[PDB]
Amino acid sequence: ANNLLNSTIPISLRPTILCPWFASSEDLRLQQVMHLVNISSNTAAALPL
Amino acid sequence: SAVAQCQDAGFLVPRPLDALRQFDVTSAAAAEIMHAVNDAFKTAFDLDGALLDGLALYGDPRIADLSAAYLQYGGNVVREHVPPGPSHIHRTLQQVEST
Amino acid sequence: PFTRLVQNDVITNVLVARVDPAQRGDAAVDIRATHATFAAALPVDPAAIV
Amino acid sequence: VEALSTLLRSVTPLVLDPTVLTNAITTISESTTQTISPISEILRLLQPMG
Amino acid sequence: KTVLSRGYIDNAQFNPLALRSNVLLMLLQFTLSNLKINKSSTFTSDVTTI
Amino acid sequence: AGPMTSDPHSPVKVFMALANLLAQPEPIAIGVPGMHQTTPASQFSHPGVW
Amino acid sequence: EYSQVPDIKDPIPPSAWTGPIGNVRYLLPSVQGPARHLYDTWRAAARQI
Amino acid sequence: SGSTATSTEHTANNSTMMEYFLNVHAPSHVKSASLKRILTDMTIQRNYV
Amino acid sequence: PPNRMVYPWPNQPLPRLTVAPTYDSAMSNWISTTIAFFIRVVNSVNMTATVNDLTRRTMTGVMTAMRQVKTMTPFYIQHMCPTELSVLASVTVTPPFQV
Amino acid sequence: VAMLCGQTETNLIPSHHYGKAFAPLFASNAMFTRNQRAVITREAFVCAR
Repeated sequence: ANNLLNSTIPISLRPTILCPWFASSEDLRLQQVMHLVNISSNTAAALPL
Repeated sequence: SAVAQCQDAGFLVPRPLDALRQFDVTSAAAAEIMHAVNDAFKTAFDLDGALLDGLALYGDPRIADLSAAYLQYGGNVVREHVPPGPSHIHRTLQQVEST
Repeated sequence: PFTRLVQNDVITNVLVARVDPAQRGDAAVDIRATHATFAAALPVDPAAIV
Repeated sequence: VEALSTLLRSVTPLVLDPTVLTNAITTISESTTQTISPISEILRLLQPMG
Repeated sequence: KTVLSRGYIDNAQFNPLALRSNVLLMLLQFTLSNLKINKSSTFTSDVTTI
Repeated sequence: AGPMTSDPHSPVKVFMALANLLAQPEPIAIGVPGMHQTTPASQFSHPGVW
Repeated sequence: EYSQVPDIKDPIPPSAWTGPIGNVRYLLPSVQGPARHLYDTWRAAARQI
Repeated sequence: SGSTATSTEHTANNSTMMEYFLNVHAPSHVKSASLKRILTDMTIQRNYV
Repeated sequence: PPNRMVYPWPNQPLPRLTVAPTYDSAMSNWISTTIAFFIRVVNSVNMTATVNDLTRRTMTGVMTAMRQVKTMTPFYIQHMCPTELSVLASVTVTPPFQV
Repeated sequence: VAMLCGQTETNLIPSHHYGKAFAPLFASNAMFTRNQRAVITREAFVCAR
């Protein structure tokens, strides 16, 4: 958010949390390319974006 | 990996099962294998949208590889490559095959 | 990249390839002959922009 | 020529199917009143000849 | 009989020439079917003689 | 409205738009043969025709 | 007047449609001919709308 | 088709089929070379209403 | 000469149907070079009178798509068709007539 | 079109397919009748000349 909506967390024990929510850029780069492969390269692809 | 192993020395993958016979290596077989894998993943993880599709658009997964580039009127090219990162399941599968 | 008035730097094509050209032996060929091309354009109106 | 051609078609393992070709092309073209003359020949090509 | 078998071999047969592919695909399903987490459960002491 | 668009050829199109109106009193040279100062400005869509 | 129904000399085969979207079916890309032309034209106009 | 509100749909389909006939079906099917020569270079926007 | 037949294309024995013979055939070379040539044709400066940028890319995309799609026809011509012609000529009632 | 769409079958064994397809071709006797007719042609030609 470009440092807008600054927020922070409390400071206490969080024993058993797990948040598998992330990936490397290569994953993102790969997915982006894959996304570009599964479209008709005419205007039909661009317009929704 | 799966498509390569059915081929003879395709890409640069390990081949633990190479002792087993595999006569047909036609592009049709490769497409069928890729569809099988694509369906398997969609089932296992309950995916919804298109996944791994479009690679068979030209109908020969045996040489499937991703790359992007743009060209300038001066004749210069960029030719950016997009290789996959390291994977866990792939390494796991090798142990299964070896076992 | 946004090029500006540099004739030699005008980007004519954005390309993507589904297969490795080296396997096909296309290693020495024009890039346009080996990669797919995007083609989409939107006809905006100057009056609204102004 | 006719007899030989019939024999060849009856004996070869080759299969002619313009499916993948149509799919690939249709990802680019569209049969609309605009951009029809540029692609008219392509439509003639892909027309089912029987 | 995952692949290369359906319309080609009898129900009672198996395709000896496509063995490596079918074996590989079977192992793949084996792998996917086990992608889980070994969650814990209730432990108790044993008060019996055993 | 020229700069607001992403088309690389927009500056030339802008320049030729005025050049069309001034073809009578103020002539200039057009490089590639077959193109004249009264050619519709929107046709200048190639880096080699600047 | 209303007892007339048109006679089509080459009906669209049932295998030319995709799976249903609740009521409608999209046209397979592999299908060509005048129907394809009609489909694209209306689709393009729908996009503009 | 009780009033002018129907003219739009029928006129649209009318134009579409005619255009496909002129540009695709007829050249692929007609025999006279002279007819092909004159049938080409013809479009609805300046040859049909 | 007797027991001989001429052929417009080069011919070779039937190899394993792997990737390399799929794309190395002379006919495939003819197709690849030809489409490559027409691509720089349509992109030539002279086409500007009709071909705007959008059309230029559109035509380019069509040609490259035609070039990329897999086809076994060239392989069949170079490695399988001569076999079929050879056997058929031995049984047709009218022997081949060639120059 | 034929040059560009060259699909092949899935389980293609050239030896099996060719042998299966060529076997009926040798059930004919036209090959021999051809020879006989040619021989008669020769004798007819020589005597006529």
